[PDB]
Amino acid sequence: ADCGLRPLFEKKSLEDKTERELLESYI
Amino acid sequence: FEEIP
Amino acid sequence: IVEGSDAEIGMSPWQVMLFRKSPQELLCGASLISDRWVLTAAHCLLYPPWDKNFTENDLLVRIGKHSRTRYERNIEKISMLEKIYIHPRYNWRENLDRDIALMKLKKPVAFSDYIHPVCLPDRETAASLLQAGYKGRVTGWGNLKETGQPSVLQVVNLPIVERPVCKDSTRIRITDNMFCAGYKPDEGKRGDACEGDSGGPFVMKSPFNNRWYQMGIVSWGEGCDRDGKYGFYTHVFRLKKWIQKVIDQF
Ligand SMILES: NC(=[NH2+])c1ccc([C@H]2[C@H]3C(=O)N(Cc4ccc(F)cc4)C(=O)[C@H]3[C@@H]3CCCN32)cc1
Ligand SMILES: [Ca+2]
Ligand code: NA
Repeated sequence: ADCGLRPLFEKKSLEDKTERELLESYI
Repeated sequence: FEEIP
Repeated sequence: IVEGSDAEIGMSPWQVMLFRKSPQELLCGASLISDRWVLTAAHCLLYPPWDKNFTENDLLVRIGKHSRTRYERNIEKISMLEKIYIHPRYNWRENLDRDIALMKLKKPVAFSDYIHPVCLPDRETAASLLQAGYKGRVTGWGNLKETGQPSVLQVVNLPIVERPVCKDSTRIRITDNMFCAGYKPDEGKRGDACEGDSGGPFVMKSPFNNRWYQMGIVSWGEGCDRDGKYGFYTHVFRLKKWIQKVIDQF
C-alpha cells in the first residue's frame, strides 16, 4: 500500500533535486 | 570492495 | 551511469546491488518490489554466449546502499537468495527479448529510511506514462564511461524515445517487450546506463498519485552514451502477467 513513496522524500513532503524535470516532461 | 561481515 | 550525477541519500530506496561472492564484484543492478522479491534483468543471471549462469549461492543482494564499495554498517542490508526465476521465453540467443528475472529472498528485509519498495505499473499507469518525450530515471553503480567507477550511486533522467527512432538506430530486432530512452544528437543533453547498471530500474513518478513506478529494466545498448544510440529497457508492464504468476505461485 505504501509502494513508491520514499521515506525521505514523499513521506515527509520533500522533493529531490531533479524530480521536477520529470514532472515538466509529463505534458 | 570493502569486506562484508 | 554515463553523464549522470550523484544520487541524494534515500533518493532510490528500492535500489538493489547484485553482488558476486567470489570474486567480490558488482554484478548488476536490481530493484526491491516487496519485502521478499527483487526484480532484475535475465541477462544478469543467464547469458550463455559469455558462459554466465549464476545459481542462488553465487551472489548476494545488498539493499539500502549509497556508497559503491563501502560496507555501509547500520544502513545496508545483505540478503541471500532462496530462488531465481527467469522468464521462460527470455531470448538470449537473439535480442534479449523478455529480459526479466525475479529473485526470492531467503528472509524478508525490514524497510527503513533507505530501503523501500517501488510500485509496479498497471495497464493505466503504462498507458499514461509510457509516451515519447516523457522522462524516466535510471540509477546504478556501473561505469561512468564506456571506456572509472563511481564513489556513490549515480542517477540520470532520460526521455522515452519514439519507437521508429529506436528501431532506426540499430540493426537488432526490437520487440513490443522493449522501449528505448535517451537524448538525440540534436537535443544537446546526454546520459545513458552502462556496464554494471543493467538489471537496474527505469522509474517514473506518476503526476496523478505522486508514486514511483518501475516502468523498465536496464536491458541493453550498443556502447554507452553514443550519439545516435539509445538505451533499451525491458517493458515491465508487458511482462507483468508473468511477474504476478511467479509471485502468486511461489
Ligand atoms: N548503454 C546501455 N544502455 C547498456 C545497457 C545494458 C548493457 C548490457 C547488456 C548488453 O547490451 N549486452 C549486449 C547485447 C546487446 C544486444 C543483444 F541483442 C544481445 C546482447 C549484454 O550482454 C548485456 C551486458 C551485461 C554488461 C552490460 N551489458 C550495455 C549497455
Ligand atoms: Ca533497424
Ligand atoms: Na545516445
